[PDB]
Amino acid sequence: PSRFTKTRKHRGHVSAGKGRIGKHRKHPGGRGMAGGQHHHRINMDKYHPGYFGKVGMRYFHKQQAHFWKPVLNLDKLWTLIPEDKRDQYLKSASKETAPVIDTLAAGYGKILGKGRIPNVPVIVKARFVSKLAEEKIRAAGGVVELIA
Amino acid sequence: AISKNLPILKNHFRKHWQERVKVHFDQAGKKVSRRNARATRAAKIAPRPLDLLRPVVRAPTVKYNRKVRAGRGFTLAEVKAAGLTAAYARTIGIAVDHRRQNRNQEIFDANVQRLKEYQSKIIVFPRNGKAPEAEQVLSAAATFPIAQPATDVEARAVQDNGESAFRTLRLARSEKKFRGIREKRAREK
RNA sequence: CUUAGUAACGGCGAGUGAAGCGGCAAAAGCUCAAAUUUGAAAUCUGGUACCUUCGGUGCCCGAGUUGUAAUUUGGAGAGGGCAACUUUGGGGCCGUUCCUUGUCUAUGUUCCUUGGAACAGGACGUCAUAGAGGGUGAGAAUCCCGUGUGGCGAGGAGUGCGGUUCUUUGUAAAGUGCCUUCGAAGAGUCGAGUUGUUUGGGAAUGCAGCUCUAAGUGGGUGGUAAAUUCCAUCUAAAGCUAAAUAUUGGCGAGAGACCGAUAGCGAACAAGUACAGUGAUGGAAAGAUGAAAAGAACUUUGAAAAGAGAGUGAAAAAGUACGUGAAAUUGUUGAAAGGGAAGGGCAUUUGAUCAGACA
RNA sequence: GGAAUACUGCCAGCUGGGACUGAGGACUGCGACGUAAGUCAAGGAUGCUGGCAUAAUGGUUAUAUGCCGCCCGUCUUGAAACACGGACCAAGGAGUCUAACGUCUAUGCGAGUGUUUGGGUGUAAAACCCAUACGCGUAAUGAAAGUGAACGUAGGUUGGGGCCUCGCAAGAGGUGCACAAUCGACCGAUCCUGAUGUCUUCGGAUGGAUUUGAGUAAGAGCAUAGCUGUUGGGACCCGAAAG
RNA sequence: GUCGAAUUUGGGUAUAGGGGCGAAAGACUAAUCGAACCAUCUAGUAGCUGGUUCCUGCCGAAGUUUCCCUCAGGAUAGCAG
RNA sequence: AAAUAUGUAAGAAGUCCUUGUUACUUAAUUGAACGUGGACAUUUGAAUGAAGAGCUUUUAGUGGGCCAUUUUUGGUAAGCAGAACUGGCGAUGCGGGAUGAACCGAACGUAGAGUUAAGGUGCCGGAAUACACGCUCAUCAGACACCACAAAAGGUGUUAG
RNA sequence: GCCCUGAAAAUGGAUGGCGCUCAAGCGUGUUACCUAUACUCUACCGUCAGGGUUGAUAUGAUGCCCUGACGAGUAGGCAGGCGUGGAGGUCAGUGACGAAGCCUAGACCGUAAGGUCGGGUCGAACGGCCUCUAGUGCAGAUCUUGGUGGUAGUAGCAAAUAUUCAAAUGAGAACUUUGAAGACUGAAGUGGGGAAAGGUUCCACGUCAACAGCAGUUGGACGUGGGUUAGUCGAUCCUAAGA
RNA sequence: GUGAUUUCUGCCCAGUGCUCUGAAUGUCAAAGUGAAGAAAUUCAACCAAGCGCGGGUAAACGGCGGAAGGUAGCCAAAUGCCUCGUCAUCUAAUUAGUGACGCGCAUGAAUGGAUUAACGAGAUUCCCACUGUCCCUAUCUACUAUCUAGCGAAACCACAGCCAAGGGAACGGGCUUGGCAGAAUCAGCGGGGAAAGAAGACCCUGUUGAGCUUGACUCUAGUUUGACAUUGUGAAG
RNA sequence: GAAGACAUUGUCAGGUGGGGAGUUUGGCUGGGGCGGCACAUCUGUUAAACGAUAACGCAGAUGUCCUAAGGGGGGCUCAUG
RNA sequence: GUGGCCUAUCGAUCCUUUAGUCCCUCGGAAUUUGAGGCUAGAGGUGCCAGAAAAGUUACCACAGGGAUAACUGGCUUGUG
RNA sequence: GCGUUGGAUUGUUCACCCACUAAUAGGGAACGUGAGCUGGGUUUAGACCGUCGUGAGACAGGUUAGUUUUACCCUACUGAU
Ligand SMILES: [Cl-]
Ligand SMILES: [Cl-]
Ligand SMILES: [Cl-]
Ligand SMILES: [Cl-]
Ligand SMILES: [Cl-]
Ligand SMILES: [Cl-]
Ligand SMILES: [Cl-]
Ligand SMILES: [Cl-]
Ligand SMILES: [Cl-]
Ligand SMILES: [Cl-]
Ligand SMILES: [Mg+2]
Ligand SMILES: [Mg+2]
Ligand SMILES: [Mg+2]
Ligand SMILES: [Mg+2]
Ligand SMILES: [Mg+2]
Ligand SMILES: [Mg+2]
Ligand SMILES: [Mg+2]
Ligand SMILES: [Mg+2]
Ligand SMILES: [Mg+2]
Ligand SMILES: [Mg+2]
Ligand SMILES: [Mg+2]
Ligand SMILES: [Mg+2]
Ligand SMILES: [Mg+2]
Ligand SMILES: [Mg+2]
Ligand SMILES: [Mg+2]
Ligand SMILES: [Mg+2]
Ligand SMILES: [Mg+2]
Ligand SMILES: [Mg+2]
Ligand SMILES: [Mg+2]
Ligand SMILES: [Mg+2]
Ligand SMILES: [Mg+2]
Ligand SMILES: [Mg+2]
Ligand SMILES: [Mg+2]
Ligand SMILES: [Mg+2]
Ligand SMILES: [Mg+2]
Ligand SMILES: [Mg+2]
Ligand SMILES: [Mg+2]
Ligand SMILES: [Mg+2]
Ligand SMILES: [Mg+2]
Ligand SMILES: [Mg+2]
Ligand SMILES: [Mg+2]
Ligand SMILES: [Mg+2]
Ligand SMILES: [Mg+2]
Ligand SMILES: [Mg+2]
Ligand SMILES: [Mg+2]
Ligand SMILES: [Mg+2]
Ligand SMILES: [Mg+2]
Ligand SMILES: [Mg+2]
Ligand SMILES: [Mg+2]
Ligand SMILES: [Mg+2]
Ligand SMILES: [Mg+2]
Ligand SMILES: [Mg+2]
Ligand SMILES: [Mg+2]
Ligand SMILES: [Mg+2]
Ligand SMILES: [Mg+2]
Ligand SMILES: [Mg+2]
Ligand SMILES: [Mg+2]
Ligand SMILES: [Mg+2]
Ligand SMILES: [Mg+2]
Ligand SMILES: [Mg+2]
Ligand SMILES: [Mg+2]
Ligand SMILES: [Mg+2]
Ligand SMILES: [Mg+2]
Ligand SMILES: [Mg+2]
Ligand SMILES: [Mg+2]
Ligand SMILES: [Mg+2]
Ligand SMILES: [Mg+2]
Ligand SMILES: [Mg+2]
Ligand SMILES: [Mg+2]
Ligand SMILES: [Mg+2]
Ligand SMILES: [Mg+2]
Ligand SMILES: [Mg+2]
Ligand SMILES: [Mg+2]
Ligand SMILES: [Mg+2]
Ligand SMILES: [Mg+2]
Ligand SMILES: [Mg+2]
Ligand SMILES: [Mg+2]
Ligand SMILES: [Mg+2]
Ligand SMILES: [Mg+2]
Ligand SMILES: [Mg+2]
Ligand SMILES: [Mg+2]
Ligand SMILES: [Mg+2]
Ligand SMILES: [Mg+2]
Ligand SMILES: [Mg+2]
Ligand SMILES: [Mg+2]
Ligand SMILES: [Mg+2]
Ligand SMILES: [Mg+2]
Ligand SMILES: [Mg+2]
Ligand SMILES: [Mg+2]
Ligand SMILES: [Mg+2]
Ligand SMILES: [Mg+2]
Ligand SMILES: [Mg+2]
Ligand SMILES: [Mg+2]
Ligand SMILES: [Mg+2]
Ligand SMILES: [Mg+2]
Ligand SMILES: [Mg+2]
Ligand SMILES: [Mg+2]
Ligand SMILES: [Mg+2]
Ligand SMILES: [Mg+2]
Ligand SMILES: [Mg+2]
Repeated sequence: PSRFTKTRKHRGHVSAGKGRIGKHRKHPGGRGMAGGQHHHRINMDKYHPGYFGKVGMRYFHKQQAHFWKPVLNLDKLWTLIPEDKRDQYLKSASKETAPVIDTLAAGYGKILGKGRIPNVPVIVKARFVSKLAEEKIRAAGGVVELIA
Repeated sequence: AISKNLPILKNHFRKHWQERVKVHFDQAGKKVSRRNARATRAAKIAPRPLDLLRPVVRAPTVKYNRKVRAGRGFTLAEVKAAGLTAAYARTIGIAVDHRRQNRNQEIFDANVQRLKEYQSKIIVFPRNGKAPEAEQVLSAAATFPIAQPATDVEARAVQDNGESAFRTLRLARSEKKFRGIREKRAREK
């Protein structure tokens, strides 16, 4: 709202806060990103290193859908089971009663192993898995099934 | 023009953009117009359901292929397996698409079942014109919804053969990468 | 809506910048060319006579075989053979749907005070699916028009369809099974080189000029040029088609935390007017007496304009130089000061003027 | 030889005259004088008395007298300037809105968060209700192919508010979140080592390196609103010679 | 000054803006000419000049460093809230 | 070889006694670095002070300066040009220097009383035509820092040496 | 040492002025006295800091109260407030028995932005408080539009030889009409007709507010009417440069 | 291009242009042709005009010293710096004028040299006549100004209007210290108001322009040259 | 009648092209210009005994040179008288 | 001993090119050319933190500048 | 105190001569004095010459032609009520 701005406070003060000497002119120093290598170099070399130049190799006609692969860590693996059913599976850790978790149906592509899971067998279906993630799942008595 | 530690901005407003500003003041008005248009169309088309039956198809691309959605129309093969012709199917409230093909038995069987259930749940008034007055159902999608097919049972026995899933993925990448060079060396010998 | 200020383009500087998928609104499909009707141009403009006149029938010329109809458009489909059942078409009238219109459908002007005027204040009532809005001598649900809810008419469009009724269309038309033989599909065009332009399109995205100019298990595309081998996907060089979309113009409506006569459109007014320019063009200013002219009879002074009285009105401190009537600036009257400016600050004298408490 | 006086200094020695001030508003404190009761100049004025009760005091205003006072605004090291604008008055007259953002603050919910593209509904541009997606966040690092975060009470050490034990207290010991410094461990990149096994060139286990990253190490974000700041826009307002 | 001619002049007609016309002055082309007038692009851009509208309270500067076709301007560090 | 300026130190993150780790180092349990345990409390290691100390984010204006004392370069010199440290003006009124951006004194909320600063006390003008010892007579006397100027050389003018 | 010579500039002139001679001059010493927004004490305003106090039965714990210190300021920053158009809520607010506006060397409150009251004028709407919102505050921009001054009854109303007497008319005559007189244009005219251009200015009657830079009874002014007659004059036809 | 007549127009083709029935094996585009490669492609040969080379050309641009070195003429000339050059003449006295002189800063031959009767609102010097130009002012006429009746603007204006000195943005109407200072006014007057008229046309600055010029940078209409198409038919070397 | 697959016309390629178009034509600086470089650097001094410190201050220098004139070791001692 | 006894002797992005690694990519799947990336140098900006750039205006224009020259005045007085 | 001149050439300040004279002294007042004049010079635009430049053009070199506006206000001064 206008009634709380400093423009109201500047009424009757001549310079409106812009100073008498320097004044408020149109475009001192240029417009936009002008002079990025000549008179604005210091502000570009710091706060923005890497701006000028090219590095990698081009890729014509990129499609982001080819690179879709959301990651899920082991410490959040049990959140894919409904809360009402988590407790019974945890207390009944045994074979032939191992819950099946289909991570692809939850919108995940690759399973990473970061945290620690309870010592409960579980059948985990995923498209991709890291080496460490598979070892921890097998250490708890579970198995990993590859799907497509 | 460049000062302080601020992100680089790219605001594309160097053309005569103010001449091409569109504000949707009629957002509420168009909603009333669409609702009025749907109401008057339903009264015009008798007890017809205002929409055509649609098949279930698999979405393309690896990102979205885990889901099924509604397609444009049933294929000629699907219509024929249901026991009627394409021309009669169009006049009865069924969408027909001639350019879609059947290559998956699961999709083909499901769409055949949809057509059979649709025929058993509709009444076709005779051309004589007696026209018994039946209540109009405004939607066929709600009457015949689309459900994601079942994938696996809730719980199952653990079956580990001693192999490594990570090792299997690594070997699959290696075989594809060196298939061309291995064939050339074998052929040259 | 998102993808996305992303892939990419760019003195790779300044800057620029799409598309596939996903959700949603709206949904609708199709037809020519290329085939011998060949046991019968089966097609059509026009003229003329009559008739049920957005047309029909008879007859006569003409067009047309250098190809007019029927039949078939790639999803197919066609020529033969076999066995089967399933389904009608074209008009009247009465209603309905829509639009353009007319008419009907509640309740106080009852008392007191102020006022020129009651539509104000106070008291006592009524209606309400009507206390939106406007008018009437000041703030009116109940005085008037309307408003709300319903009823009753009049004139057309469109065949969308709800009932009835007159015509059998027709040895007509369409759909479906199986066998066999076939299955015509668009050229100075695709494509290629080069030049110019353009695009996010980068050994070249589209477009155009010139040169070259194809094929039929072919051809195009698959975002890095090329040779070789595969795969995937469509079918160009011919055509039609509602809705979802756009709209500072036109016509008909409803609105606003918009402007309130130097504002708002240039224009609230005989405004694109008066006026200027040879011309193209340029382009103003300007709203308010009162409820009602009741717009001042008559007398008197003056050549007259007018003045002074009288009168009208609630008010001439409303008189067609008219509501309210600020400032700059001016006249008269009253008070005060003033020896080459005036004005100001602190303090008190003098003059004028004034509030507070008399508890 | 014995005094006096001057000069300088000290007294919790006494006493006269004058001026300005009276803040506070029951009691509470420290003391003094007293055998006692009590009193007092002891944490801020009371007592007595007169005149007038209105323009008398006082306010306002005009004028007179003493002293003082150069024209405002603006650029500038420096303006009363022989620097520029301003004869006078009325009305109008200049940091705005928008897209995308930084810091900070308030609010809702929270490993999630965002109902309003759209649908439902309505007393109809309001209010109320809702599915699926999508955005951002929850994983980083490489040009890329790609790989992907626990030896351990999610580590050790130093400093740490608060809490716990003992203690009259002072202190001592225990535990120590946030945060600060440092040494390690883990993930990606780079440079090396090259095990069991082999489509004999594939595979890359294990152990290292004054190298490197906008990382991990019991999550903090998403949405709305506000001041301030940034960029593109006519962009605080008025102004070129041109094209 | 000139005044019977390269004379003066009416009307008709032709040449139009990077064009015309010029016994040539950059002269003239409707009081406009070293490139006319009119409308639009256009609120063209300006590191340059001018202006920038109420009160009180608290804090309170800089004309210096480095880089810039930088020297009437910016970025940067400092001083300030 | 000064004066003025200038680096570091004056304790708990310290000192001492004993002995644990290593792939570094040594002829060598030699050393180096980092630790376990024990002993030493705030006259705990000079003075004075400390409207508390430490830390983070964000952003305004400014980037023409000028003056005075001292140091100092160019120039005959300049109210000239250019540096060094500090204090000022700019951004600041108030008392004093008649007058003045910078000098002297002193920095400012509104008032009363008292006392002073720099500068003054014949009159203008508030305050001694005070006191005391001398010097000076100008036919162009003299009179108060910054400051608004005077020299070389002379006089049996007068005074002291 | 003091004084003197050395010692010459232009409007009249400056120990600040008057003036001062055992000074009111110069050097030096001792006292008294004068006065800054500085110092000391006190009151009051505000700011900052450290503290006290929820126990009902009385209203602001953003309240009340105790203690100490401090107060210059351009560019600039932040904070608390005043005023304006419009919007939601509320005061069952004010008003034709006078709302708003305007005038008022009349009164009161606030440091101030401002607020309140009385009197006069006036005639129909308007305000307090809690919140929302902005096209929200002017002395300046050779600012925009409109209005008005001083200058000032001033500059001026002086080219083209020149007017005078009487009567008539009229409220009014240097300027109208008639008569008389004196003059000028002097036939390349101040005469008599036309081409362009203007458009009723032509003529009569009525008539003077404005216009004819004095005047006006007059007029190319104002009001109301009247008036342009072609077989032979032109256009029309022809062709010129050209279109 | 030069600019009546008369008289005369010298030398230079190295440079820059212009031009040529001149020379050939320099430089050289696209298309075409050859080799290599699986192809994209690469390399090589050939190769138009122009350029280069050779000749011509000055009444083409221009030059004329210490490619040719200023010839005929002419001059302190509208061209000479030094310079008011030196001599003569003109005057009492001449930076003027004229006639001569010439190592001429820097004269010169159709970028025309020299000379010329007639003509000129052209630029200069002297002489006669003439005169208020002057010594040295005086007087007259008309219309103004002036006063009255009527009519009636504008420029300009921060506030205003007496000086001397001082200090000050280094030249005050205001400030400081002194001189002083008496209503209301009329005709004149040009000392001052750094008077008025215009955002300095000079100068500098700006990463502001425009007119004009040129082997500045980058292009272009036109034109020229080659290739392909339009484009067929018959014979020979 | 002339002329003839040549002219012409169309598309590319080379040359020519101030006739025309667009644009540019540094900075510091006792004004600017000319000159100079104090514009990127080095030694001594100005510089006021830490460090830092200006002027178109003073006296000079740099855009190179070297397979040794680089690295190690050994032996030896120079100018001058 | 990681060039010259010490104090100077020199150069970004884009592009090109070379060496190294023979590693990554050409996105329907392969082989071979070609192209594109990764790491380290060279080709240069001397206005040396690095635009690609000739004159003239006496026909002239605009924004400004007393930050800055051509008159007085003021300070200075070498010179006169 | 009082005077300090008349002329030839030059736009000239300056300078240089002739002559008279008691003498022909030097200066200031915004280098006194342009709403007092004049406009010869310098210093707009036209034109000629020399040298310089390829050229447009340059020349503190020579030559010729080239608009000099307003007072009625205040003060000062001169006179007048
Ligand atoms: Cl504020
Ligand atoms: Cl390309
Ligand atoms: Cl309208
Ligand atoms: Cl016009
Ligand atoms: Cl007084
Ligand atoms: Cl990687
Ligand atoms: Cl035209
Ligand atoms: Cl107040
Ligand atoms: Cl007189
Ligand atoms: Cl030149
Ligand atoms: Mg301020
Ligand atoms: Mg300003
Ligand atoms: Mg600025
Ligand atoms: Mg601005
Ligand atoms: Mg640069
Ligand atoms: Mg574009
Ligand atoms: Mg185009
Ligand atoms: Mg590219
Ligand atoms: Mg490519
Ligand atoms: Mg179409
Ligand atoms: Mg209007
Ligand atoms: Mg009325
Ligand atoms: Mg009234
Ligand atoms: Mg009125
Ligand atoms: Mg008034
Ligand atoms: Mg009194
Ligand atoms: Mg007074
Ligand atoms: Mg006085
Ligand atoms: Mg005074
Ligand atoms: Mg200045
Ligand atoms: Mg000022
Ligand atoms: Mg100015
Ligand atoms: Mg002015
Ligand atoms: Mg206003
Ligand atoms: Mg305003
Ligand atoms: Mg804003
Ligand atoms: Mg341009
Ligand atoms: Mg003629
Ligand atoms: Mg000319
Ligand atoms: Mg603007
Ligand atoms: Mg403009
Ligand atoms: Mg302060
Ligand atoms: Mg400036
Ligand atoms: Mg500046
Ligand atoms: Mg200076
Ligand atoms: Mg300043
Ligand atoms: Mg003094
Ligand atoms: Mg006294
Ligand atoms: Mg004395
Ligand atoms: Mg005081
Ligand atoms: Mg203070
Ligand atoms: Mg303050
Ligand atoms: Mg009232
Ligand atoms: Mg008044
Ligand atoms: Mg009314
Ligand atoms: Mg406004
Ligand atoms: Mg105003
Ligand atoms: Mg102002
Ligand atoms: Mg004005
Ligand atoms: Mg007159
Ligand atoms: Mg007069
Ligand atoms: Mg006259
Ligand atoms: Mg006359
Ligand atoms: Mg005559
Ligand atoms: Mg006569
Ligand atoms: Mg007439
Ligand atoms: Mg008149
Ligand atoms: Mg009259
Ligand atoms: Mg008339
Ligand atoms: Mg001749
Ligand atoms: Mg000569
Ligand atoms: Mg001669
Ligand atoms: Mg010749
Ligand atoms: Mg004076
Ligand atoms: Mg002076
Ligand atoms: Mg003045
Ligand atoms: Mg004075
Ligand atoms: Mg005085
Ligand atoms: Mg005069
Ligand atoms: Mg004057
Ligand atoms: Mg100017
Ligand atoms: Mg100008
Ligand atoms: Mg610059
Ligand atoms: Mg230009
Ligand atoms: Mg062609
Ligand atoms: Mg050009
Ligand atoms: Mg320069
Ligand atoms: Mg040092
Ligand atoms: Mg060596
Ligand atoms: Mg591909
Ligand atoms: Mg540089
Ligand atoms: Mg460059
Ligand atoms: Mg100056
Ligand atoms: Mg001398
Ligand atoms: Mg003079
Ligand atoms: Mg003059
Ligand atoms: Mg004068
Ligand atoms: Mg004058
Ligand atoms: Mg002249
Ligand atoms: Mg000239």
